[PDB]
Amino acid sequence: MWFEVLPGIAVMGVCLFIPGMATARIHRFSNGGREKRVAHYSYQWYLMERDRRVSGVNRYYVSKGLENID
Amino acid sequence: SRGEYVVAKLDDLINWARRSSLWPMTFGLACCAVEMMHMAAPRYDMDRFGVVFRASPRQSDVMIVAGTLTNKMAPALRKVYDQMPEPRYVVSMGSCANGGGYYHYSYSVVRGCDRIVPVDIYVPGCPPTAEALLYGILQLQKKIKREKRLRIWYRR
Amino acid sequence: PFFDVQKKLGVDLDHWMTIQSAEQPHRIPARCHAFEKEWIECAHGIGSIRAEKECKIEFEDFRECLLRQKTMKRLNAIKRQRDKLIKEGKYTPPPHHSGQEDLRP
Amino acid sequence: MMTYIVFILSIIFVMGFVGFSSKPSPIYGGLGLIVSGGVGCGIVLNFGGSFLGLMVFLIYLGGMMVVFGYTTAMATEQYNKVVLGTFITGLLMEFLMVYYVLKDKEVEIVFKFNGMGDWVIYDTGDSGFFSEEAMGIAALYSYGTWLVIVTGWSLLIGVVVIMEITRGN
Amino acid sequence: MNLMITLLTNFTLATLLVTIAFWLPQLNVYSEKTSPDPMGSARLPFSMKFFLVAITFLLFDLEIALLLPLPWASQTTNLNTMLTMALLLIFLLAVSLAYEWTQKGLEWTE
Amino acid sequence: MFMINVLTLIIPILLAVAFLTLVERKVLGYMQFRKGPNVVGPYGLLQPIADAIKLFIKEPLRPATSSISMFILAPILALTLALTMWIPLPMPYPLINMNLGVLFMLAMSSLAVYSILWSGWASNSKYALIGALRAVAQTISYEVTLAIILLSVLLMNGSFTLSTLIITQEQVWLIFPAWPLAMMWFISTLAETNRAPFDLTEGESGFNVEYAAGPFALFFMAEYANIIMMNIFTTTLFLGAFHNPYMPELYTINFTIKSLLLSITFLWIRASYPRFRYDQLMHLLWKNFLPLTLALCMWHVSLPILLSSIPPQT
Amino acid sequence: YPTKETAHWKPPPWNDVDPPKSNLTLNFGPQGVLRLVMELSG
Amino acid sequence: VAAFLKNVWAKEPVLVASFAIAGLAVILPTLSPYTKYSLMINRATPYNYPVPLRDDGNMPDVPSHPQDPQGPSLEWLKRL
Amino acid sequence: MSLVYMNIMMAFTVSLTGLLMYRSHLMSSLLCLEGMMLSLFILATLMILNSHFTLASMMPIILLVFAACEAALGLSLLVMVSNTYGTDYVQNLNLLQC
Ligand code: SF4
Repeated sequence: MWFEVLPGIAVMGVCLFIPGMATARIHRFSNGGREKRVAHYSYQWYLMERDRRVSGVNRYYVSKGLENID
Repeated sequence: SRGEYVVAKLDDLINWARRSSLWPMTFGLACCAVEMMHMAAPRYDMDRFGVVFRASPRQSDVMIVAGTLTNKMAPALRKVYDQMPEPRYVVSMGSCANGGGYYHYSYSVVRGCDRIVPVDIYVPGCPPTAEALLYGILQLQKKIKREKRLRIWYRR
Repeated sequence: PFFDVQKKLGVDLDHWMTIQSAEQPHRIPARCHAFEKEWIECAHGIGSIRAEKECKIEFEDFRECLLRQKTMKRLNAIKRQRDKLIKEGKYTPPPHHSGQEDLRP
Repeated sequence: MMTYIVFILSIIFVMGFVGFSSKPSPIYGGLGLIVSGGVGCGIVLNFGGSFLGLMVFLIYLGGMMVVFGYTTAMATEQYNKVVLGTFITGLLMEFLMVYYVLKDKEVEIVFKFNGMGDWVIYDTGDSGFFSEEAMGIAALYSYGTWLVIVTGWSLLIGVVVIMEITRGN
Repeated sequence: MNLMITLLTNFTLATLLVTIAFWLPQLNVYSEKTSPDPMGSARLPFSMKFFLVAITFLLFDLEIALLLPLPWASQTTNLNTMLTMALLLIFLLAVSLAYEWTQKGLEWTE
Repeated sequence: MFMINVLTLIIPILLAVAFLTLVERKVLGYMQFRKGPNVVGPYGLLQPIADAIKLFIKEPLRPATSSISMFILAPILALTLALTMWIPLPMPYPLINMNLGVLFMLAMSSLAVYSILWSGWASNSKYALIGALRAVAQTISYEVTLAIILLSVLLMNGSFTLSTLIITQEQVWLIFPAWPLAMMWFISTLAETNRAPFDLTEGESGFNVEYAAGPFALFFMAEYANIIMMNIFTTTLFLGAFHNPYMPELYTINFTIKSLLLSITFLWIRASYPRFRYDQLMHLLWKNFLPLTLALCMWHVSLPILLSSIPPQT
Repeated sequence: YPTKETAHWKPPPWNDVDPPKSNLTLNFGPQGVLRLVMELSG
Repeated sequence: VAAFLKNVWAKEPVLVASFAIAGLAVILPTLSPYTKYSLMINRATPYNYPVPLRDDGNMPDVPSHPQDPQGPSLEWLKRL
Repeated sequence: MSLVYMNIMMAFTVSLTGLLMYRSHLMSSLLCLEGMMLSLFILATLMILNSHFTLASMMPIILLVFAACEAALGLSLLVMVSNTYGTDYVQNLNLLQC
């Protein structure tokens, strides 16, 4: 009866779940297993550029910890 | 050979696509239009076959002539048929569209709509029942199914 | 005629937007705050003729800050001479100008 | 060739102007103005003016040029040498400026123009935790009381004037 | 660079789809049609109401543009002046709407 | 790597709108005591494929257009502004993270009417031109009311960033402090996309009747993508979900369910009411919606000031 | 001082009002069935 | 007055509701005691750097350290 | 000065020459005028954002709105012309030669 419309809604729900999951997995994969950094203002971009310039890899997501000091 | 099989499968694919998505353009002339709308009713439900209800004449495939075609009306029907995209089919439903019916000997009635447009399926009745018109639509689907356009193109 | 209604009535309508070294939201400074400030404190109250003949140095400095004619002219000269010596083969770029510097921070 | 991106965009900008300075038809002139507006929004986007670029897209293109084309559709009923001639002429002079300023890096017509990229005159600092242009616009209510008053009175008077003069009686 | 790439991808997918839709059944062989709407011979008469609602939309859109930066402006230090100017802007918008209402401006396209 | 993200954004849009046509037919049919398509595939799952292959092999109309440039360009702009408009959507992370995503979407909403205008102009029939003018007027009027409602809701939010709407809705939904704005926003998005009971071209002519089967299909894809995205925008704006930074799939499933319910509500509204007249919907906007919009705009300007509830800029 | 060029120039009207120098008609075809000929004024 | 108000509540409820909301919005900030809290919340946000002052020798009110008791306090914002 | 200043000034110049030579219509001249206003907008905001003039960022929006309001007025006048001679041709606006 009324549940025969559910395969179409299931297909639509799969097709709408795909882009968000894909974007989250791509962001985690391309940024060292973490969230993509949000740079909405110039200060956050300055911090991101400082991490990229301090990593030694030219990758901002390789975070240098306390082992890199004397 | 390979090419004959390829064009046979392609012809089957396009035949299924054309026959499973028929969009009809009815002609609400007379009694047979009321019986057509009774076929579109929830009991018989043309829409479950992919046959939509009241499609526009500018995008429709099949024209259903349901009613009596008079002398004052036939040029409009021919204009509508000429402004329809190919591939197109015409279904004559009821006795009036087939051979005039009750008003065959009238001075102002076209004795059959086959004098104006070429007709593929003739549905007899006065009015033919909604099951009869649905059976005619299914028979038109069978007629579309056994088309051989690509086989003729490859053979020529 | 210029009827100074604002100065007679003591109201402020458009003086906050006239110049560039004025009070700004969040005290954001412009790129030529000091030059225009120096030009304004020169030319205050000495008249237009004395302003245009007495501190032309400050106005030239402010215009140079504003449009940067001489700066990009010097940059054009440096880049043109560098390209000419690169074509003539007597000059090469150092490694720190090529992208292997491992910069400061 | 990437570093000249704004300059490259600017070429399309003036090219779009020759799209409607020749005046081929109001529909094609409107299309050229739409292309020029999008290109100018991109130009101001590359300078940090995001709110002003979206002002260009929201108010110029989607607000005013829509009304211009909407009134165009009520005239110039649907169905030249001079249009193509001045288009070719303007394109030829425009590429002459491009070639000259890319050749000798310093030209003049009325003012002295430099042939370097647009990236040189940029600022090396950081604005902090805010966008300077955003707070500059946001100071419309805190500082621009008089400007708000005269603009609102102008818009109200414009509404009155518009509905008055088209009455015809 | 990401936004330009996305815009170019959307644009090129759109023109690929338009070219496919406009040219794929063109290679089929069919029969042509003659060169021949209720108002074919009649000219289009002008209507003042559509132009009036167009200009009304334009003026309200301009006042919307003036009213837009309120989320940024709410973080100010002159809160009384900001509140007064915002309320004055919306009040002038409502006054323009009411004056258009009273003078039969919204007639037959209400 | 980024182009993979773009493709995984844009191809499910086309799949979703094809199966939205299927879901519309099935749900509409079951609401009027019959069935939808269940013959072509198993429960009609092969119906959109058959419709697409049928529509792409039909003979093109080839109308006698006054201009061919506008005739080509209207589907171009329609599809481009249908697909570009999905990118700043925070699901829960956007494809392009922008500071002014709401303003971006409003700009493309204002820009989308040129497809209607150029389609009306390119057709040689002047009746299609009249219908296009009426559709353009309706779209720009509801654009005005959309802009004011969005301004008030974002003034509650405090910034134009679309991802901040998830943060500002962590405790409670925004349908609780802004339900009149929610109702009027829903009706305005209904009337924006020429959705029932606000469509006029179907009733007594269309602007896109002169287009071929292919371009009509592309216009259909653009319109249905706009419908789905508008429902997603309403879900993000008013009915935000719980977001866990370690499991984004929770937010994805939650807002997917909510936007599916809102799209089903769109189809449900389509099969319940008679069509509005043109002057009646003008009366609904300019004499009913707009005064309440201005009053609620004043209320939402003044409310955070008097409650010490001003949201942060960042 | 009339010349050859300004020989056809007429004086303006005394009230400065010039002479002012239609109803739309539609034909809805048979596309039950009915043909309507309508005369509108907007 | 009461007959007129009931009449417009009978004919035009939308305009009555809009005018009531607008009047509430225009008279309520002048009566709510929380506007000053908004003012000093907007004042206390540190957008810029608090640049230190040179110690001339007599400034008892200004602090010498961030954790010193001098300077403004923020317990009211912590509690509210 | 910069290259984009030359390009924007040239755009303003060609739109001015487009305005000053009427071809047949008046809508085309109105479009040329709005092109001039757009070039003024772009030049002003480029100069303002280059020099970090903070308060002056409030200005070009006004430069839009006022001029945009003027555009609406112009459209109305065109419609009045279209109500008299049935077309927006400029060669009908010569009733005041005598
Ligand atoms: S065939 Fe019979 S039922 Fe059908 S239209 Fe003719 S008279 Fe009516």
